[PDB]
Amino acid sequence: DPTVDLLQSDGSALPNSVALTYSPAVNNFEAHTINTVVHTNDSDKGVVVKLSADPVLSNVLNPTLQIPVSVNFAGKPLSTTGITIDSNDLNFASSGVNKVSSTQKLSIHADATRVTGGALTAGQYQGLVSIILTKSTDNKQVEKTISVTASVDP
Repeated sequence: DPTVDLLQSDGSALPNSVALTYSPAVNNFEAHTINTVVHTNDSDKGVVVKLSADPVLSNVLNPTLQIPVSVNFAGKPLSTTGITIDSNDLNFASSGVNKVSSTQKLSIHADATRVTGGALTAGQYQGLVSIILTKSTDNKQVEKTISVTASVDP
């Protein structure tokens, strides 16, 4: 049983899969935004949020061909270095014996203007976004895995 969790704003589990939408006019992907809430067993503590790895989407036929992914949470960019979101900025409301934050935006941003390992090729790209959350001052990690897919039009 985790001390903290990240759920959708309706109380459902975070999606474990996201398919991004391509926009041919700009040769890039739309941002994908998920409305979320933080659950905690201590409303005096904040949360530390990071990625377990730099997320990238690899072309399924040539995984050397890679599209970098950016992830923002609560209006802050995430990286492999943890950031702390103070309890005051989460606006925790009492839900039974535990506490739930106001709605926080989680956004996934594949940037096809910065493809590496070759040029922008049509077809399918895949990668994982792996988000790690801990309560401030605690070490117990909760990991959210999101399998991301994205097709470039051609």
